[PDB]
Amino acid sequence: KPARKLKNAADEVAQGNLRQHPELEAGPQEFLAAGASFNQMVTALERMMTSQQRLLSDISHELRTPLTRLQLGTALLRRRSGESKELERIETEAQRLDSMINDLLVMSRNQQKNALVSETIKANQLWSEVLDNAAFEAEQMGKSLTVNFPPGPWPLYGNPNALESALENIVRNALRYSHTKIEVGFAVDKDGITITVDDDGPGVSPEDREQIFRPFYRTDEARDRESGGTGLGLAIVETAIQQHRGWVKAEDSPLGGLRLVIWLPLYK
Amino acid sequence: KPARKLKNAADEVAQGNLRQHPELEAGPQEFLAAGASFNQMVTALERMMTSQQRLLSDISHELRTPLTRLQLGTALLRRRSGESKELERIETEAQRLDSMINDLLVMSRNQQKNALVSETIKANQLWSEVLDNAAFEAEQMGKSLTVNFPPGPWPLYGNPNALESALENIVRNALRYSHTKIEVGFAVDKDGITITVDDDGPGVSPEDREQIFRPFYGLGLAIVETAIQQHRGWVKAEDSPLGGLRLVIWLPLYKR
Ligand SMILES: Nc1ncnc2c1ncn2[C@@H]1O[C@H](COP(=O)(O)OP(=O)(O)O)[C@@H](O)[C@H]1O
Repeated sequence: KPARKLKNAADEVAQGNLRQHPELEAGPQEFLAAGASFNQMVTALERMMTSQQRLLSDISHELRTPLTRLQLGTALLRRRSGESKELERIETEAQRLDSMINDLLVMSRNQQKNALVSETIKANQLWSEVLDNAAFEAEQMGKSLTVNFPPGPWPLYGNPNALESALENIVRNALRYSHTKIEVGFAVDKDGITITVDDDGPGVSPEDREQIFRPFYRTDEARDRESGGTGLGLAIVETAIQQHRGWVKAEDSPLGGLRLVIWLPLYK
Repeated sequence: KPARKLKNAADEVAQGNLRQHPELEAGPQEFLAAGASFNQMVTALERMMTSQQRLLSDISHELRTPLTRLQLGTALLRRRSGESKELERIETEAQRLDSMINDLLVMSRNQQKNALVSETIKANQLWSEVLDNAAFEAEQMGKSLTVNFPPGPWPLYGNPNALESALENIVRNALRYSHTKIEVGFAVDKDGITITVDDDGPGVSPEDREQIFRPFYGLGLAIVETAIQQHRGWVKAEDSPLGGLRLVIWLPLYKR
């Protein structure tokens, strides 16, 4: 009973759930000093991590504002002057920086703050829109999207825009790297929802698969492509799902490409 | 006792000691899975904190490159076209972002140098060198440095280069903005070390004192604040009795 409590609390903290376990302050006899020192440890760790994460959020917010004024200026150029070759350079770079700042803001919105404004939502209600937009996007690319099993009215608790973006990034990423087909499969049990996204694109090496959720990920074969953001997408996915008490895995797809697995616990 | 082992291990990690794997895997069969999962937690936390630091150390590098291509585009427009009003606007914002990125680059060079394994260090051993270099720098500026009370062999846990640079930045800043004198005073109790840096320079308004640790206003005191806060301490900016700015750093003591 007390060893089980401390093991589950250490395994929880190890996944990114830096929250107080009052359960360790009810421990019979002597595991109260160990449990109370453990919760003191959690508080100290949370205070230590939020400092660097805050610096990140502050830089993100300070960078955001002049870039918007810059984006306004370029829009006013396109007004006085026409379609120039230089504008095609400036607006391109402006958008690249824009996406980067926005993604930095998001990664400072997720893991950093406990200030998460959460609500109770149902899986189908949450991701149906994302799946429909992904289906349209697939149709436009001349690619096929098959939802092996759709999400049902399964209870979840957390930030809806965060989870919406978490699945949106996974499926859009699968849309990008795929050759012709993409597959999305939902699955539920007593404990939680498991979303599996497969693509028939080029496989990812077992070394790269382990470090794909890295903030700025040096991808071999996709650096040569240069057809995306900066690699913040998947790190956003990971931080967003981990703060939602879930997990993310990257495996080799039976379609031949990359398999992405998301797991989220059910609300009770 | 196994509860005492786990309590001392949790109290160690709480002080920033991830850089140690205690032997919680040698005793009763039940406390072995808890001990092994605890050490796995320590490794995961260490892996989580070095990744957060890597992110800040990479932002500068990632943002720099497209901004330079943007600055190239605008430069080519001043070449093919004249000096438009909109180009003046875009270039103003481009220079604002430019300076910010350059300062972030400076922050990732200082993080790349000071980036190490947090370890157990003694206050005097840590900052004596910084205080001596600051004394020489004061002498060269025709200014005076008085260490009211020196640091003693007081136990601390953390990155030595980080704390070295934190005090170095505070004292160098106080040397810059002072008129003639700077005072550094150390103080210890059972809980922690309190460093106070004063200068006879121009005072800082109570509004500005609250937003002095803001990132952009060549790293800034924001690094000082975040580095001391990650070292479980705190930083305060008050009005100095010398007439200038008083900077207070507090750091907790390490206990085995
Ligand atoms: N001792 C001081 N006396 C007066 N002004 C100070 C002092 N310390 C800091 N400041 C003010 O605080 C501002 C922010 O500090 P800082 O981040 O170190 O800026 P900087 O990049 O110029 O070194 C400085 O621009 C300066 O005007």
